[PDB]
Amino acid sequence: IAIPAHRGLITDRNGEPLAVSTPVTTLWANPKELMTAKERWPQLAAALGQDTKLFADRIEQNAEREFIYLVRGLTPEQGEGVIALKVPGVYSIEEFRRFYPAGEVVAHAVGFTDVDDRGREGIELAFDEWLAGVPGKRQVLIKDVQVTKNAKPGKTLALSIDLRLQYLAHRELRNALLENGAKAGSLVIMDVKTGEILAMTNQPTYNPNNLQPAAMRNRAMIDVFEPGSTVKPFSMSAALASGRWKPSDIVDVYPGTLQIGRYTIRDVSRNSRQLDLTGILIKSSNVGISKIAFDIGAESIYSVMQQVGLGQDTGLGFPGERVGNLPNHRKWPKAETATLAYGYGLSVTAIQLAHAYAALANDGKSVPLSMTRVDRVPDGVQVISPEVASTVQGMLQQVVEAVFRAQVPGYHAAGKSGTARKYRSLFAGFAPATDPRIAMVVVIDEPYFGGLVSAPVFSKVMAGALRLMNVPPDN
Ligand SMILES: *C(=O)N1C[C@H](NOS(=O)(=O)O)CC[C@H]1C#N
Repeated sequence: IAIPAHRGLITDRNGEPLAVSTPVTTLWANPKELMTAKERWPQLAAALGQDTKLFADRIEQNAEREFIYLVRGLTPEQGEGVIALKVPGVYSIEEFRRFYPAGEVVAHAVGFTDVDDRGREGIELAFDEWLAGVPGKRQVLIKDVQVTKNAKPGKTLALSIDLRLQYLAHRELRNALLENGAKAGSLVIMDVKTGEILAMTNQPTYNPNNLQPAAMRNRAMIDVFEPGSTVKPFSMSAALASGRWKPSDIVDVYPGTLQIGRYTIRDVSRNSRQLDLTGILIKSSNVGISKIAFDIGAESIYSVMQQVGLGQDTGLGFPGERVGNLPNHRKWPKAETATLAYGYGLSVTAIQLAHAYAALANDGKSVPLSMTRVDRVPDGVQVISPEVASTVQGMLQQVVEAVFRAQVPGYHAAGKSGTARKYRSLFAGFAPATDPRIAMVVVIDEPYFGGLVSAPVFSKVMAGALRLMNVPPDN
């Protein structure tokens, strides 16, 4: 007989409990021994809150089986009372069941265990080996003999998640969705200096202690979408790295449309003729980014997008995490060149978009993603040259200071809105601009598109998050 071990505590990064192994009592029975005390069954079935006929039928229909479960996960008290009845053939196992003290606030990130206390979703699965420990062994007849192997308890795990920032993102996402009539969305917050995921919240959500498939989707890691205008900063990074474009260089986007063979690119804001590179992001001109893309070639844009991880495996090993797709056409005709440049030529997740913005914010160095508390930060990879990244940072700062609704009072912030397709309203950005600390992606699944919807969410979550992290105001 196996001796189940104590499963490791999961906490947030500051030690708040997120998943707790609490001792329970499980009752199993040997049917044939139970068959010799049938007069005891009704009171046993009563004590278990079980129907007498259902109970009696399960014993008899599993007659020659010598092992069946009567009930699992009783309180130590409830289990004590049953065992006190001294019913022949009724035996107890001291087990552990998981309880989730933060419930729906962090459901998808934490995940949960199965009936056997084995990780089945989220962190519980991803880190199951760390958390599980090793069962002990117990030899029996009927008579109990020896504990021939001890259970070794699982190990504690502190997530990267900051429950304070997680609750703020949860509250603000839920309010943004209700205000917009939206039914689904996600919000990711990442530490750009450490790679840590500080908050990862989805809607709808569920209480893991108490089901609908929409509620179980860890959307930040599995909802894949074309990121649209939110990847124009990486097209611009390619343009600045090509050697052919200064930030003050000009593109004529008049009249806000561009015909490529048969398709017509149409800008959302068509009151522009000459725009500099910052102006192309401020106006979010698909025409401007296309014309720049034609000049530098799609290879250089693909290459930046690949390097910052869009459409690439995040490496987290999180279960069910999706990768999206960044097609490598090798040579791109005009239409595919433009389409990649303004973000409809690829598919990404919110985690990926946030990681990509984190590398941009961290002066072009990508720090590896982590879902667990990072005490020793691994060396990052320089994926965009520091000069280009710092230049794109400044451009994105001007985008916010002018999408005025994204301004973060007390701080210089940077970011870019977009409309995703699969429509979703998006904002990706980071703050403070002078020494970036956190990056954020907001995804709102729309039933009044784009920047007008997602930017106030960014503003409010960033305002709260920077203050929760005691970031000194830089404005
Ligand atoms: C980006 O995703 N774009 C370009 C344009 N402006 O985007 S925004 O939502 O105003 O910031 C319109 C939507 C989408 C396209 N095409």
